[PDB]
Amino acid sequence: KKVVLNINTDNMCNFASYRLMPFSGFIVEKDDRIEINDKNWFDMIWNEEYNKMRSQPDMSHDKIIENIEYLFNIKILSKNRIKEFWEEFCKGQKAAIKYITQVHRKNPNTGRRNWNPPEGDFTDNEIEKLYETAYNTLLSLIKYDKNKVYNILINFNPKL
Amino acid sequence: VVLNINTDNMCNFASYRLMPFSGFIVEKDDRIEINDKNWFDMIWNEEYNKMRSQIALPDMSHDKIIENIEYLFNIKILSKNRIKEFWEEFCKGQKAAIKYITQVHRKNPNTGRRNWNPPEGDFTDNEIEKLYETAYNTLLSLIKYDKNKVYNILINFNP
Amino acid sequence: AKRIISKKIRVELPENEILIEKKVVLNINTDNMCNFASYRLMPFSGFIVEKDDRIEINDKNWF
Amino acid sequence: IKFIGAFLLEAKILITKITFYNNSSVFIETHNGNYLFSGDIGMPDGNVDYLILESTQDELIDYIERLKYTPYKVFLVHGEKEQREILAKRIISKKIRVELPKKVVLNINTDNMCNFASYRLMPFSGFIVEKDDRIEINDKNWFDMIWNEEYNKMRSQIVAEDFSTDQMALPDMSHDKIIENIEYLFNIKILSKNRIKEFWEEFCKGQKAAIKYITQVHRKNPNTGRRNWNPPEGDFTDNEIEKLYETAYNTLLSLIKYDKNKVYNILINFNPKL
Amino acid sequence: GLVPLLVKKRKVNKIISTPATKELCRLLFNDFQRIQEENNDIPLYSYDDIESSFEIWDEIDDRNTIEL
Amino acid sequence: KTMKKIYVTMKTLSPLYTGEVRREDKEAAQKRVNFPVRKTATNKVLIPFKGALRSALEIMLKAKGENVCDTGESRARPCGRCVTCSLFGSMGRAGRASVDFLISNDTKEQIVRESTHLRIERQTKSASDTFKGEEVIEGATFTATITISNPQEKDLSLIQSALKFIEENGIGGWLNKGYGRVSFEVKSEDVATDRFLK
Amino acid sequence: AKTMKKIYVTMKTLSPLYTGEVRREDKEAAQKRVNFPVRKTATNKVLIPFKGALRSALEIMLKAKGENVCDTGESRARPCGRCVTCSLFGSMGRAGRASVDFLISNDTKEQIVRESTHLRIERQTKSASDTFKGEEVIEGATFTATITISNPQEKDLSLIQSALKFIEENGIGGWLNKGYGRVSFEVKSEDVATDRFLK
Amino acid sequence: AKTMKKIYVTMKTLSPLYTGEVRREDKEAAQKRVNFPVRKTATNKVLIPFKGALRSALEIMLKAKGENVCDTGESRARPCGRCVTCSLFGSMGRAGRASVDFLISNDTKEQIVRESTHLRIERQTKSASDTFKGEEVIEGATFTATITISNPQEKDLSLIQSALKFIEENGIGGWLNKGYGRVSFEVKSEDVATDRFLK
Ligand SMILES: [Zn+2]
Ligand SMILES: [Zn+2]
Ligand SMILES: [Zn+2]
Repeated sequence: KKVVLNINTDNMCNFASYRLMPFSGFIVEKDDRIEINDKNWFDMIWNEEYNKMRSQPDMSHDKIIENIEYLFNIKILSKNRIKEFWEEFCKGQKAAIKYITQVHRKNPNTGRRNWNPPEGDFTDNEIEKLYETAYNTLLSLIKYDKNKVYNILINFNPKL
Repeated sequence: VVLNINTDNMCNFASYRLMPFSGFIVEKDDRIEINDKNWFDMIWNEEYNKMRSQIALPDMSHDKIIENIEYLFNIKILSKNRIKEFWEEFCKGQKAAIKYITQVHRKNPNTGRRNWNPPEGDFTDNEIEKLYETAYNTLLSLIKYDKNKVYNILINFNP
Repeated sequence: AKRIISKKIRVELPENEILIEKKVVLNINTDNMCNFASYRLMPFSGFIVEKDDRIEINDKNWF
Repeated sequence: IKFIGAFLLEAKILITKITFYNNSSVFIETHNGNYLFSGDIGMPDGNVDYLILESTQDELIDYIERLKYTPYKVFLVHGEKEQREILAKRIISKKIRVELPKKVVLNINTDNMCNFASYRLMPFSGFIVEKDDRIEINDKNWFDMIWNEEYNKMRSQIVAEDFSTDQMALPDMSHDKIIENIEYLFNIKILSKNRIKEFWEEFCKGQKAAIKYITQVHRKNPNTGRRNWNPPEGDFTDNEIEKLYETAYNTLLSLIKYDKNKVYNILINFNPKL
Repeated sequence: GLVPLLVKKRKVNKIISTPATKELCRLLFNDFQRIQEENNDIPLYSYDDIESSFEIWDEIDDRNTIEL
Repeated sequence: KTMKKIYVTMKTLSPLYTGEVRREDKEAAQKRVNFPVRKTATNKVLIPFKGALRSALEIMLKAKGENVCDTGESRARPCGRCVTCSLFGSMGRAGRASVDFLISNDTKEQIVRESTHLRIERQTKSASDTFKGEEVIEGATFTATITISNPQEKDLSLIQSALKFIEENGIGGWLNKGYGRVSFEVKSEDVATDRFLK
Repeated sequence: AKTMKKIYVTMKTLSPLYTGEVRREDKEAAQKRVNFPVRKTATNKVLIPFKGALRSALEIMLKAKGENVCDTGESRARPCGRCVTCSLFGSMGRAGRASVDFLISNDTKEQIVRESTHLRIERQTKSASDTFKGEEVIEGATFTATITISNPQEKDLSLIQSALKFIEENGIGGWLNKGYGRVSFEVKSEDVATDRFLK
Repeated sequence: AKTMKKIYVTMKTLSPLYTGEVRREDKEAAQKRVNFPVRKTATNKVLIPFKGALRSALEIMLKAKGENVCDTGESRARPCGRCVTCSLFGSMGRAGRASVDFLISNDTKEQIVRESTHLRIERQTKSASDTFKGEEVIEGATFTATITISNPQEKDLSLIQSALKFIEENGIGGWLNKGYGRVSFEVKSEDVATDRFLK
């Protein structure tokens, strides 16, 4: 039967000799309290419940160097790409294949891959061939060893 | 503080019980009354007449209302446009809503017709006017209820 | 035109400027406002008075 | 002018072809009228428009009745509540307007009137809204309008029985049949990324909300005869399109029975974001 | 004397006058067009223009404030 | 590069009706009229024009055997490999022709008149229903511009053929009853895209 | 520099204007009533994105004149840095000198924004096969912006005013092929000093 | 010295505001949903860096005016320790005198920050070529900082207010060339003594 008012009662006007304010909120009921909580409370509770539901091949050793040099020069493989590739490589080897498939995944509705577009005047088949070259080059790198994957990716992204 | 609001229409979101509200927090003598939109309309008329001065609805049960509304929505007397306009005039007030339903149900003495949509299906004239009077009585009996219950009744026939 | 000038009134004969601006003063307290539906609103009960060059909204105390 | 004391004008002359004349008075000509701050007296032989005249009697009327082109308004200053009033009454008798001394205020209300005590007035109870550049004065029908807006938004925010554990009798078909059907209904454009995403959104808010969503997309309207599915992409016949829509209904309703992890792991192979 | 010409060029949207001005102009305009044709001077407007002028003619009397 | 600028001028040869789309204007007018006209806030009359040209060329080119899709059937996805999808648009690649709304050259109070329509019973010959609706007068002039961005050759010809189709069938609504019979006049020019650069 | 060009733009809609909602919470809390919300401020005005329209206008115009302007419209394009659009609106290294505001309206969304009903009509039944609702800004509604060039070159008003005629003949945002977004621009330019607040 | 000028700044967003997330953990855990998260606290309030905006405003305006100020914005550019921005905001030797706090919002992320769709539209085919999600602070959010000048050498409040007028015209945060970050400051200064807390 106890009523608690959780709306700020400061910005209150005066009409008909009565102090009043139009409030826009939610009456909430518990086992001991009937409270009046604002829209902000309902946003907090909604995001809390939604978060509760949410909380339930083979190439050469120099061919790969020339390929990554070319794809770094034409700006399709970049330091960001190499950093994310090394982060997924530290997570394992299947995850690197998963990341590389997700980047190379051509969306069937737009016909686009998440790679960076190349610099220079290239035909569309040439751009698709460079996309395939990036996919095959990094997929071939997932089959090498860790120290070697470090030694090839360094000279391109020295931070990682 | 005092609640002058019917605590019905309480839903169940998560493990909490809620009701969406829109009203006025009046304060007087630490009573701090959480009133509704209906107190303020009265209080507005009080001040409007104060400034400008110095110069029985039939009780049908809820199930009967739902059954008659379901039949009259299927013989196409109560249409979606009709339910929407009744909702607008109910929002404007109970007197405006009685005025709207009286306007729709009024048999013009010259033409012999009413502003309801005609019943779809084969009937007789006496049956057709009985269905019209059922529409009048059901909507007038809907005016008797509160805004939340009228909304919950009419939202299952015109979303 | 000469006789109207003699009666002290300005004449513009059709061979030839104060900015009159009817204003609307508010004259009611605006400190205690509230927000309901993204509108800074305030209920008042008052009197609209129509003066010359000036339409004043004036509270009950004025009346 | 701004009657601070000490007056002001707009340059912010604190009291423009100005010229002084003995007050025994400043003549500030502007393009917006030729002001004349008379000062104290105890006169320009030209166009006056505004005569800021300090009242502190018959001598003031004499002063006024020697200015060619009698002034439009005469701001009365430097007097008490009665003095500036009695001089004002005398000047109104000589057919000259007196004036006894931000955000625009835009009144949006009616124009009924009265002739009350020589003060044309009208009773109004209303609201005063303050937009950035203005303070509108509007009637109660505006308040009813914004109340219908907030009610018809506030009742569309808790759909009830949402995010809550309860309850069904939903159909049954294997995980491999659900996968096959969702694959077919994603190739033909019936189940889309937006449809799968909104189904997951209404599935997180309970099984009941997902049932309501799916029976809202499968409801053949009795008037038009159009279910709210996206139409299939191909050359299917009308009976086949009906069967494909029914398969979509049964597949999604059967997926509601499976637990949330299985629904997620089925529906992120067709729409990666939920 | 120039209202039906403004109706012809479609530059006027309302024509407010007193009721007696409306009824008198429904004699003056017809008489002007009659004179214009009978004096064999290219008619300044037509009878159609007069009729359309009275189609867009509202009337208000003395001491009645219209808010437009 | 260039652009085609087809200026169209439309004179109504019949009473015209296009229903008001705006809900607030329809509610405010629907206390007096039962069928308001689509009116601008500048008190001019606004007819939709892209859908008429697109529907005209779709119905026409489906009869010539040309591969044109249907964007009028319910939630149909446009193809993208058709002349109508080039000149009016597809899901990806917008339409090259920006078709403007047919705005009147005159105001609401000069070209729009309230009209009374009836429903006569077939056996007592008496008015059963009466409904007031607004209609645009015969003689009202509506001007639109068509702005083809990447101009091809047959675009002006197909737009003119669509305009002849709308000249026969109609613009707006109530077309079965004789409403919307209009005449179109065309003045096209090939302007440079860089013609605003000084 | 010691000067800054301030172009004060005033735009008036001559056709219904639609620029759709970008805020996903606001779009998902307005697609309960209107299928095409307009993008609005939280102060209940109407935003229109202006810079990209100006950049697109000058890019289309100056690629047709024969200048060396790059395309920043194609997917993940690198702005070169050595054209006038890259000087005015921005490269990867440098930022653009022109700081284009949004076109925020002067009025709120109850005096300018109306809900309309658009259709899709079957061609062999001449009747509605789809109905949707949309929000739109009325004709004769006034929006305001201020482009602010920081290192003012000479051909920097005559380019921003030549784009503003291109956004008069084409449109500013939204369904520009149906007829929406036809507007008129009015420019009152001014070259203030940079130190005009210091004094 | 013996007194401290306590400037109290209150800022209202007149346009969408964006300042990017600096925290790598918070950014990378947001790239799943939003490509451009905003700078947020772990108290779910929004931080905006303020000092550098004030120093950039005063250095640009004071270089323009003709006063001698250092450019602490170039690569390998040291402060002077003789300029007035080197006295107010600091050098590599002497500390700054104004301790400019962050512009911390008065609300939480759930009430001011919305995800928003942003586009890159091809200039020829007038269709979207890229889509991305950004976070943005809504219009009408109020942020509060506190500048505190020690040794209050007079002309401080005038310089700070002139810099706030520059930031009001130009913007604070990111995407300042597209219409983002347009603000309105509200100064409420004071001169409370250093010894104030001593009971
Ligand atoms: Zn097509
Ligand atoms: Zn460039
Ligand atoms: Zn320095």
